[PDB]
Amino acid sequence: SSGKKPVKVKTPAGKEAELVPEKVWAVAPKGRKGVKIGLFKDPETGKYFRHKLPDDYPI
DNA sequence: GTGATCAC
DNA sequence: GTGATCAC
Repeated sequence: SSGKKPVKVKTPAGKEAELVPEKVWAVAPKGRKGVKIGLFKDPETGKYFRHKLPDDYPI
């Protein structure tokens, strides 16, 4: 699904930013919690990167 | 090792 | 076809 709320992330360029992820999803093996991942675009570079989402971010 | 995703 | 994202 696509994100709605902004997320506090560290961009690849090394800066803190508040970005809305274009896609969010859960990545987890059987039996374990795994992690929530967002796909973000660095507005400074236009480069795409992934980053952990807060555990309560809605998928 | 195992899980999903997609820009490259 | 995979880098890179994390937690357990």
